[PDB]
Amino acid sequence: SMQDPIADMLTRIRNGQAANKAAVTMPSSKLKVAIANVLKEEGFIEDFKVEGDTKPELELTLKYFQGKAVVESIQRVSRPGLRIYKRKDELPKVMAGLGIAVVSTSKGVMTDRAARQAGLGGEIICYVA
Amino acid sequence: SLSTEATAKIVSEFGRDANDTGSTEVQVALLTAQINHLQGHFAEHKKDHHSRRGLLRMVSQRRKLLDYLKRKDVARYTRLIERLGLRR
RNA sequence: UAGCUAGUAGGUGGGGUAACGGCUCACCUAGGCGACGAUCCCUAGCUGGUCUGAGAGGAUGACCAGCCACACUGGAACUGA
RNA sequence: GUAAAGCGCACGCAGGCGGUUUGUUAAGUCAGAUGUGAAAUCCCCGGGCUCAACCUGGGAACUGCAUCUGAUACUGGCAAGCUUGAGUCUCGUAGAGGGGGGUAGAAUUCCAGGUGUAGCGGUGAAAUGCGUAGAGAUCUGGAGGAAUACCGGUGGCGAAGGCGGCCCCCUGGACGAAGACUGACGCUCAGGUGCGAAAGCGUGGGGAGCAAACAGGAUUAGAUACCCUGGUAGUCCACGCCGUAAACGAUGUCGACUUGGAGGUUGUGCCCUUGAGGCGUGGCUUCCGGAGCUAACGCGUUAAGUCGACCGCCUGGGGAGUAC
RNA sequence: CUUACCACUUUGUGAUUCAUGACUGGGGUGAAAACAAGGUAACCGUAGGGGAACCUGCGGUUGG
Repeated sequence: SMQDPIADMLTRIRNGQAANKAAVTMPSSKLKVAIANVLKEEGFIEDFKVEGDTKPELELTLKYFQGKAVVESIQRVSRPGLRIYKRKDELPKVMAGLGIAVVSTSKGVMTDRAARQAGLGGEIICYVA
Repeated sequence: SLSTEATAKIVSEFGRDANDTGSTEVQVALLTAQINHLQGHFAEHKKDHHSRRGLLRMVSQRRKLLDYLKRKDVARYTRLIERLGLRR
């Protein structure tokens, strides 16, 4: 948003999930698209799609097992005000491995399992669960 | 309060073309004209305080625009602060 | 405790030192430090460690080991690696 | 919010934080390496003391620091943009927004006269104070100050304090419609700066009513009760000071997102091209209530929900917002 | 023998404390009716009167 557009996107996701909304939209960034890739390849959302050229818009599609949203929590971790960086041996297990941490590694934005595999840490973007 | 004709003259005389209303030179010239005239206003009455507040907004916004110029392009900034007489 | 500082900060020469150095001196320049806490006041040997705590932390620095400092108090040197 | 705790309100420097896309760098970050991280201690596996404590071997650990090599997502830098934030423009609307300048009446008291003579006056009760010397009221003109009854409001404007007769001059901000322009120019802000009810102060005035003080009467258990009767500061104006309020929504500022229903006020688009209209669409604003939140009360798209940036503040009651 | 520096020392002038001192400051000690409808809501700032704690003026609040 005004200062933290990535907590904006997570706030939109969890607000739209608690509102039982089918799809949320927000102004796109390339890192918004990166985290969206991580989520939709982890099965936390259905899909996304960025439309627009001068004003792209990221179209996340939320996902409900029945009447309950797939995401319970999604919390911003590193924010402007605390940046969080972890070495690969101290990357966080989110809900005992049942939920992901999306980290920003120097080989891109990946999940936490992927990062501790590839032996490189980085900036902890959020906890999804 | 400043007349439409005067704004047109200033937009011309500091604008890079006609109807470049929004560049920093145009913005600063309008703000400085308004500062001068209002300083005319508050000389006679010193005990108008609700209007003087709008004048502090004018002064503050004009300092912010001049700082943006200085940071962005020093050359146009230094041409302006005397080509309009500022930073006295 | 909000300003502090005239070897004060720097520079050139002398000198001095085992050695670099405002260390010292003569001249020159007029700086330097400070709200990222100078200055001033108060308290205090420092560490490995110890205790406590799930941890993060808190509290400590007896014994043992390492470093500092002191030797009635204040000065000073000599001798000597 | 009410338990302690949002500064009375702004503006604003430092500072903190910073939309988007490339490029670059490689500072943060991450990775590898290397060097160092004394021994003891702690921990693991053993060994010796008859066991244990204790001693001891090897290890691990020392979560750090530096250096080199590499990575480049992110943060920073540097460069170049972009246009969504922010602003400039063009045109209109509403408004107790403010400063000035005169302006008029209602009421207001005395005088200027007559009209009139036993009253005017008030409380728990008189009384004190007026009056028969003509007292009240009447109309008549004056004097002078205060404040602007209806409209008026569930209204409005303002950062807050707060702003209400009419009209002019100067002036501030807000909002709406399309369009153009700039091109992150932003947000928040310790310190700082400024505004800031009432009382008060100081300096000059003004003083129609009122009214702390003070002055008569009676109080009451005694009265310096209460009261009534006068009444001065003050109230009003100019300038300076004060800088405080339950300065309150007891709710910091800014942004984003999240079901509804009922209104009010002010724009504006489409279509009734009748004035409203019917359908939109903004801004402000009052009230219900959903999820959520809350100790509960409640709040609830103007959040006390869900978040992010920055600031202020709290840490049992009293002592005490007191002493120094 | 004599310069330069200097510890200490003496003086003055300063700051800073320590004690005690009348006093403080009088804390005293001893002596000269109504429970938000209820002798007059609950408060906030300010100014007055007085042994005060109260009352009154002026503005403000609902936490009546």
